[PDB]
Amino acid sequence: ASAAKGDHGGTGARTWRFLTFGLALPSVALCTLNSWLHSGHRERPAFIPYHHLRIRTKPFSWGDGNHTFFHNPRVNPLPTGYEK
Amino acid sequence: HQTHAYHMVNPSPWPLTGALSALLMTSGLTMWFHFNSMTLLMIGLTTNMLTMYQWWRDVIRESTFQGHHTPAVQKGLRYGMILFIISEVLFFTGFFWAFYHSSLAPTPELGGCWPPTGIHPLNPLEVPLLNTSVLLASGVSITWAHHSLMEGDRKHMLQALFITITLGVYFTLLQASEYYEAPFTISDGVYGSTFFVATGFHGLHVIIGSTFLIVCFFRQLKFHFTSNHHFGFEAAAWYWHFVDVVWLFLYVSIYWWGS
Amino acid sequence: MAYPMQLGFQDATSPIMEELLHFHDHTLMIVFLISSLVLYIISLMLTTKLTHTSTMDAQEVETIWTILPAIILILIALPSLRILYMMDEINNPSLTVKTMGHQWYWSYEYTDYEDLSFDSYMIPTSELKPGELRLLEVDNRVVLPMEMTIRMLVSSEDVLHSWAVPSLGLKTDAIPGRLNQTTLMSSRPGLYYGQCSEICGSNHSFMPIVLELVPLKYFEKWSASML
Amino acid sequence: HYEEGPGKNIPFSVENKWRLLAMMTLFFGSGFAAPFFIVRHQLLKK
Amino acid sequence: MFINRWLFSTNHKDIGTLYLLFGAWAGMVGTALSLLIRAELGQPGTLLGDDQIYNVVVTAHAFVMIFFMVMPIMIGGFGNWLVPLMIGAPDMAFPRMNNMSFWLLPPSFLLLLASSMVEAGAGTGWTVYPPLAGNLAHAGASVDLTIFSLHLAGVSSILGAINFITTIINMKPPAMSQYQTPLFVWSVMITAVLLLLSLPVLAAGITMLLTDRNLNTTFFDPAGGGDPILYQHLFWFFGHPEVYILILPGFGMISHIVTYYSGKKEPFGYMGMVWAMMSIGFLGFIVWAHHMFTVGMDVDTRAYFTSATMIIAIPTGVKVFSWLATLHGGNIKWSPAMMWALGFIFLFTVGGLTGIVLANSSLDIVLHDTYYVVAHFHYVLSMGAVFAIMGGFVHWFPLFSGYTLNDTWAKIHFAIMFVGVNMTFFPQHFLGLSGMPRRYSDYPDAYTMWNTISSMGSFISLTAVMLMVFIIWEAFASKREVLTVDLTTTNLEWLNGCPPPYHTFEEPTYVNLK
Amino acid sequence: HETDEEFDARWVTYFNKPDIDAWELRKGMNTLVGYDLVPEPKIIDAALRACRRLNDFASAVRILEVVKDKAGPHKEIYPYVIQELRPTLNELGISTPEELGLDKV
Amino acid sequence: SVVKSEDYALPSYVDRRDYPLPDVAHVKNLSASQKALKEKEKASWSSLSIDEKVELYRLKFKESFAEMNRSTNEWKTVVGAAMFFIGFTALLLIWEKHYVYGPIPHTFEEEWVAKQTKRMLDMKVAPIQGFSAKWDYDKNEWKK
Amino acid sequence: ASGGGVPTDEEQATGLEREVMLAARKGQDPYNILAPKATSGTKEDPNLVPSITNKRIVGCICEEDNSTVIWFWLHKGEAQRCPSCGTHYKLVPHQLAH
Amino acid sequence: FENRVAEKQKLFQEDNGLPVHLKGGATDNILYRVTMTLCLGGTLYSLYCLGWASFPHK
Amino acid sequence: ITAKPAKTPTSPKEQAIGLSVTFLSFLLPAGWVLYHLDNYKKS
Amino acid sequence: STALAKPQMRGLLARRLRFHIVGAFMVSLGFATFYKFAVAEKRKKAYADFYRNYDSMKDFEEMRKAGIFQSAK
Amino acid sequence: KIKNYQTAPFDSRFPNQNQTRNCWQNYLDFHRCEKAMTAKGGDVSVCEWYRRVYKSLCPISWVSTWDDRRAEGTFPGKI
Amino acid sequence: APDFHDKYGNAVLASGATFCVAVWVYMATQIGIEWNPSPVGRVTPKEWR
Ligand code: HEA
Ligand code: HEA
Ligand SMILES: CCCCC/C=C/C/C=C\C/C=C\C/C=C\CCCC(=O)O[C@H](COC(=O)CCCCCCCCCCCCCCCCC)COP(=O)(O)OCCN
Ligand SMILES: CCCCCC/C=C/CCCCCCCCCC(=O)O[C@H](COC(=O)CCCCCCCCCCCCCCC)COP(=O)(O)OC[C@@H](O)CO
Ligand SMILES: CCCCCCCCCCO[C@@H]1O[C@H](CO)[C@@H](O[C@H]2O[C@H](CO)[C@@H](O)[C@H](O)[C@H]2O)[C@H](O)[C@H]1O
Ligand code: CUA
Ligand SMILES: [Cu+2]
Ligand SMILES: [Mg+2]
Ligand code: NA
Ligand SMILES: [Zn+2]
Repeated sequence: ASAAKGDHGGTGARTWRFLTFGLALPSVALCTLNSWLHSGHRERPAFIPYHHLRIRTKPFSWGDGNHTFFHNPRVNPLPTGYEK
Repeated sequence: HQTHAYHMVNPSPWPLTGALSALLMTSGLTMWFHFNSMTLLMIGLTTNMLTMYQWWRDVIRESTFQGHHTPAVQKGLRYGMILFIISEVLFFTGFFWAFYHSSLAPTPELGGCWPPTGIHPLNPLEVPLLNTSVLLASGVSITWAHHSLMEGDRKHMLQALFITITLGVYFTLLQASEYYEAPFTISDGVYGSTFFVATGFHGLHVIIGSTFLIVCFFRQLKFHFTSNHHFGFEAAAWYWHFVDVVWLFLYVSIYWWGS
Repeated sequence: MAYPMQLGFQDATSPIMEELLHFHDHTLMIVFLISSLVLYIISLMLTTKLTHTSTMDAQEVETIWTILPAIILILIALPSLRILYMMDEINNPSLTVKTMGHQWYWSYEYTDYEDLSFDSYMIPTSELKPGELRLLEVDNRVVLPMEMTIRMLVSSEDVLHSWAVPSLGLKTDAIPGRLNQTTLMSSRPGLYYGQCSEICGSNHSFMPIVLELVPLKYFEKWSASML
Repeated sequence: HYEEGPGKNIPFSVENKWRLLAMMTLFFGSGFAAPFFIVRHQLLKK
Repeated sequence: MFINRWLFSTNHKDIGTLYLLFGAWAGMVGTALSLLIRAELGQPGTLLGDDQIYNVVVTAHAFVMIFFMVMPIMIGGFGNWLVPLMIGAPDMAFPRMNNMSFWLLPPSFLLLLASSMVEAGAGTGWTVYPPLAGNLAHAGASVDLTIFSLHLAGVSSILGAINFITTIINMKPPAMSQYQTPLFVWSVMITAVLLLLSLPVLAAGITMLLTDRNLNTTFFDPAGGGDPILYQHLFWFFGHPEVYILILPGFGMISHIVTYYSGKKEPFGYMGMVWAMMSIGFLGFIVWAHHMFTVGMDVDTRAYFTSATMIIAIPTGVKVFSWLATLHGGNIKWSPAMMWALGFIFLFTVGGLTGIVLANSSLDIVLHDTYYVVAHFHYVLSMGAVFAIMGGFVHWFPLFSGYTLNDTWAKIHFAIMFVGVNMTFFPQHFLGLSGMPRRYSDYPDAYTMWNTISSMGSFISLTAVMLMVFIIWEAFASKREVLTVDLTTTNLEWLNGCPPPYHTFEEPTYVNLK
Repeated sequence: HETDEEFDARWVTYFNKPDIDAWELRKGMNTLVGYDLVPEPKIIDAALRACRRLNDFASAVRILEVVKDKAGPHKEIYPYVIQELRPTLNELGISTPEELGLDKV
Repeated sequence: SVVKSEDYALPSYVDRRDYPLPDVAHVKNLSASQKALKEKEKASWSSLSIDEKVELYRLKFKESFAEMNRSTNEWKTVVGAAMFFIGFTALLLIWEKHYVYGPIPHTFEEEWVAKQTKRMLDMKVAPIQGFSAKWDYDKNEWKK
Repeated sequence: ASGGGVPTDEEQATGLEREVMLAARKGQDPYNILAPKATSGTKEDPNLVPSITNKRIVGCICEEDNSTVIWFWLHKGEAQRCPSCGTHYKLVPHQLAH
Repeated sequence: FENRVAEKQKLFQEDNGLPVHLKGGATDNILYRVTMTLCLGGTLYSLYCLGWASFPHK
Repeated sequence: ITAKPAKTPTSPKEQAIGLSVTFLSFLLPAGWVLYHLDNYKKS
Repeated sequence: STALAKPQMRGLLARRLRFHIVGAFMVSLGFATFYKFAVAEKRKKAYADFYRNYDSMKDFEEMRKAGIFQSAK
Repeated sequence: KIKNYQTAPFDSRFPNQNQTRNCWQNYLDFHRCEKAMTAKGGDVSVCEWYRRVYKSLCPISWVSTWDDRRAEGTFPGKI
Repeated sequence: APDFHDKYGNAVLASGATFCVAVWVYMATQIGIEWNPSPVGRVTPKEWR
């Protein structure tokens, strides 16, 4: 339960810098590439006015009361469907 | 003259201003939710920030500049930080209990399934996996910073701490983008509720932890920390590891198992 | 129903409530004996000028006062759990009745055969017929066949309520989105009263339950006449 | 520094027992009266 | 100087005094609310003519007594005065954060008063269950002000728990182990651990209630896939630890009082007392669903919660019998504080036993949401807390103030209160067994006799509370200054005189390790 | 923990120490009256003679009072102990509390 | 004699029957005749008079056991005053009934109760023990 | 890699923290961080109790593992005895600081 | 930059009787007055808001 | 406990005044509200 | 002039405790027999006697003739 | 076979106090059966057991709302 | 010297008891409180239908 690395004898700053630049930041760079390759907008699904979604029991305290705080017109329909 | 090692604190106005800031924030949220006005809330947020700034400023004055943090005082502050983190763990435990309650027993209104009918979860292998690598990496770089500081290496402490902060900011910006791009919202039933309230309080804690690391960065630029005495840095690192571990549990529970 | 100056439980209408009565008698005897023993030992400790103020060794007497309470707890828990699982045992009902809580009245649905449903409201005090009970009568009683196992299903169409009939030993919360099941069997005909038992707002005090237990043939004809 | 000793380690004066009686009367009496005036207030609204 | 001392305090004794004053004022509010409850019920029919107001009075009664009277007096008041003195510490670990725990409470109380003044109040019960507490059945600001009142009280107590745990672990003399600290200090440490773990779960649940009411979440709303029963689990996961939080400092004070007025150097069975409080604290986290036996719970879960609940009687009995064993052989001083403590032992025992009745879920089906539960907890909680508070207050008033009470008046006060609380609550057992629901503004006529008697009892305790205020006035009016206190060799908090100087233990105690 | 006679003998030895000091006299008596017993006459005798070596008449009388107090409602014990002590009381000129009027309220 | 507040850290005098020999003498300062009395105490106590012996006792101690253990009449004051204040409470309840409470519901009228009682017996309320069990349906009267 | 620039406690500790550090270096405990070790506690070998004033509270744990601590003021002058176990303590006033 | 901690240690240890929250100099007093004024003024305003919200309006 | 005699003794008459004032401070405002309940409910 | 006999002088509190705890136990056992006879068994016999010859249809007919039911005249 | 329906029998799939899922499952089963029998021909009469069971157990308002949502195209279960 | 209790205890006990019984009996019986005791042995049942 310790990966396949293995370099001790008096832990220190030099080893944790080695891990930072040799394992941790390369992994971030790999996941960044993976993410940037699967990016791009996907086709939004048909709108269906499901009653368990788009809940409105009280108007929101901003805007017109009917838009969520990080409303994205492209992918977040209102209770009455997508905005034009 | 005392002959114990503990700190008798000068009489202070910040407890009262912090309490009044809490009154103004809460009455302010009430005014915003029910009386269409942000005024009280803005005043309360401002006085809260002023209180935090002057209070922790004074703690730096009492310790770096006046010498009151003997080993006994520092040990108390270690216990205090550990106990504070434990209370924050239990706060998150309440939101995880809500998530598992709703997802392990999906009601008919959802379609009787999880994720609910009509919910299209984010792909956990895209930006959520990137966010995981980013916070895990920041736990490695903050450990490098801690060892550099203990070994008396100013430049590499600053480099490693800057990288840690940069990753915290990267996470925050990625999560903000994910919030904007998500096709479901907080109003999308219990899926949106659990998703945004649990990840949203976690995001708040990333912002708090990042701010705390930034405070440590500037104190380090100003030579406050010695190679053996730097509890503010240790507390910020403990808090940062807490934020990282809460993220791993959100990733596994909500993003992966809950997809 | 309760009667004036009543000290204990209503008389049992159902076998399960009779079991509860005997279990309560058993447990109350224990409660009385322990509360009296503590009061008596207090008085014993406080009624002598003799003293002994040096350190007293504890571990011997702490065996007695953990083991004997554990034994007492076991003697409560054994019949307690027997009744719990007897309650839960399979009964095979011959009728299902639903009740829905509302602010502030109950509705009932008998939909095994025909679509029968109705609302049940408290009789206002100013409209009580002579000899009727203030706050307990309803306009439309829950008529049920006596001597028969009935499945009650309990829910709500607004806030929480709770459907209770003390003399049958029944209390089942009424929760929107949830269908809670309990079983009911009256050994006798008659009128059996209960009251909403989860605070549900301004008129929580004023939405009672009245069961009317009669022979099957009367229940059948009543049901048909209520369609 | 601060005053120490009986009567001095409290945020209210006990130098005059009748002024104290008034102050204690106002203090405990205002807390006891408040719920009665909250009820009156809610009754008068509707 | 006045502002620096009393608004900018960093002193554990002055902060303790602030809490005792706040808690006594809250007690007046909570008592007035209780008299309105009993006035509505003292004859059949309607008094207020407005049951939403009745429900608001009941709700506010409980929040005031729990969060503004008992916890501030026990933990803020006796805890801050006594804990640093009993371990020879020069103050709390975080003396300035301690002052914020105090000053969050007046705003918290202001929010609760605000909730009752706006709209029609929060007529919810102190449980605040949805959907009654949601934005359709309680539209408007009242329930949100209640939620925010609880948030501030919760922050006050979480920070206070951090303070107490840190102080007790870290600031004892170096030779003093945890098994050489007095029982009241143990009782505060354990209460603080319970607060630290339980209050964040309440904060999560009431925050989810706040967002269902204002942000269109649906944690508790079946229309979105939510569940009202989830709120009940989160509330009572806090709420059962909370009832032990309300009594544990009381147990600690009772141990000291019974030891002192028995003329003993020590309580009987110290390590058993420590074990018992730790065991009660631990078991107090695994029993909460006995507040939910009628919600539609599976039989095997009912059997588990029945059984785990009953086991708490074992450590609790060790404490009761150990208090009796402390009296045994004592040179008994029949002081007023001793009378409070002996009233506590008996009344707590009665209440705890009716709790064991309720633990049996089969009987709880018939007793839940009736006056039997109200009778249970006004014995074990309301009388338990109030009698331990009055015992501690009478016993330590000369330490805090430097002046003595009139002991004859204090015994008269005890006698009146003992009659009053028992007349008030004992008949409520009959009302519950015979099926009267709680949270009702009126009752079927059969229940009239015991409701009448109960409400007459409530006025007797009112007379006792008025007399208590007079007795405190008379002590400060007459100024009998303390001279000699017995048994200081085993009661360290008295050894610096009465009142102790502003700074104590500037030179720490000397304790050898042998 | 030991036999009655061994307990008594340790206490007799305690008070018979020739150069017992005032502090030890008081420690001894204040410790002894914590036990569940009225001290045997032979213990009281040794304590009274310690009072004599310490030129403390008043504490000798007080010790007689605490024997009567430790007997509680057993009114037969104190006159028995005084009876057994009379030769020592006479030898040392110790008056009983009763002879001094110190039993009056 | 005079105990002062500033003496709180010094060994003190107490009269307690479980602490018979306190840490200090009741009287510390001696007059000329009291000094001579303490010198005489070094000789045979048989040569002390009763009054001298009492005086030596009262220099050492404040109260005797009989004095410090005396019973008092305080219980009469306590019980009597408690009953006065409980009596005063009934005045408050009288005031409340007169000025606060209006009439109770019409279901408490005698005729209503008599009819309601008959209907309770007709529906056999609590027929095993509680209520109708006490009615004799054969004799049409309450059982004796 | 490596490098300096981080102050040490020796360089930059101040105030009471620095007093405690310098005293510890000399094996001294003016701020009472350590538990004192008992002597045999006889009248010839009393426990020596430092103080900056002429009285200090002693807590005596008379026997190992007693839970009850016996507290009393120890005054300058002749050794005093614990009222429970009799072991002796003698105040050694003053010094420590200026 | 440069390690100026010793200069701040001298400033905050000066024997001038000032409490720590004012010991940095005149800007501490300004910031304190701003904070306390906003707090007390905000609290008075919250009380006005309570008075307004305590009664029905159209 | 022992204590000094009162520095400012409160005589029986003075106690009767303090007691009566204390009781009136609790009873008069609440009594006024409860006496006028009808006046409030009919508004 | 008769000497007094030596009375018991040791363990008087413990001896009192033992005697009355035994007495407490005996009383508790006595109350338990009274309570089982006066309450628990009384209730068992009352329900058993009630139901031994109980005729539910006869009880219904009595109630019906008294006019108590909505569903039966 | 085995008719004379009185009420819905005990169902070991749903043995506990909460019977929501029993109502829900039988409502789904009836409507899935009905859809199947309508498309490929046949008679809904073979779906009758599910019909009687969900009618016995389900609150009228639940059935009504679910029916309305099937007609609207917003029913979230699979049929 | 006799204290307050020696001088006045007898009168406080006697007067307080006499006052308490008199005012509770008056409250209980003379001002119209309806205690609603059991009808058993007290009420003659009357036809209602
Ligand atoms: C001081 C606060 C306090 C304390 C300490 C307790 C202690 C206990 N309580 Fe109580 N309780 C409340 C305050 C408290 N409670 C409150 C406020 C509520 C309701 C809140 C609401 O709904 O608003 C409540 C509700 C409540 C319920 C839910 C009832 C319902 O709503 O239907 C239950 C159920 O099991 C319960 C049980 C117990 C038990 C078993 C104990 C045990 O810890 C008691 C153990 C003590 C003893 C048993 C006595 C001493 C023991 C001996 C002498 C030994 C020998 C005894 C035996 C062998 C039995 N409590
Ligand atoms: C600590 C908790 C506490 C206390 C002390 C009390 C005290 C009292 N309560 Fe209680 N009560 C609750 C907690 C408490 N209550 C709770 C949790 C509920 C449930 C609410 C709900 O249903 O949601 C409740 C509900 C409740 C009801 C049921 C309402 C209903 O179901 O409709 C009743 C009815 O009689 C009642 C009456 C009283 C009375 C008459 C008193 C007292 O008048 C009795 C006498 C006691 C006092 C007068 C205390 C005075 C103390 C001080 C003045 C402090 C002094 C300070 C110092 C010395 C420093 N209460
Ligand atoms: C991304 C970075 C943004 C800048 C930094 C912001 C920090 C905010 C931190 C505090 C958050 C605290 C409360 C959290 C409540 C919910 C917010 C959840 C996270 C979030 O931001 O949720 C989003 C906004 O939601 C929303 O309502 C936003 C609602 C805004 C009001 C939030 C605060 C409401 C009151 C909270 C009271 C909390 C009390 C806590 C007490 C704790 C114990 C003392 C979701 O956007 P959406 O448009 O629905 O969906 C995306 C669709 N494309
Ligand atoms: C973007 C703006 C966001 C605004 C809102 C959130 C604001 C919070 C900002 C984040 C927190 C900043 C905390 C700064 C603390 C600075 C003071 C400090 O770090 O003080 C240290 C002590 O630690 C101490 O008190 C440690 C004290 C505890 C600090 C805990 C901080 C985390 C908790 C914050 C609140 C979270 C609330 C969450 C609610 C959901 C000083 O001791 P040392 O470091 O050893 O130095 C001495 C040596 O120099 C001697 O040689
Ligand atoms: C539950 C807590 C309280 C319980 C018990 C309260 C006991 C009451 C004490 C007296 O209260 C006063 O009673 C007066 C009547 O006796 C009222 O005067 C009222 O009635 C008088 C005539 O009866 C008029 O002269 C006044 O103007 C009119 O205000 C008066 O306002 C009220 O202060
Ligand atoms: Cu419906 Cu309470
Ligand atoms: Cu509980
Ligand atoms: Mg309930
Ligand atoms: Na009423
Ligand atoms: Zn010792």
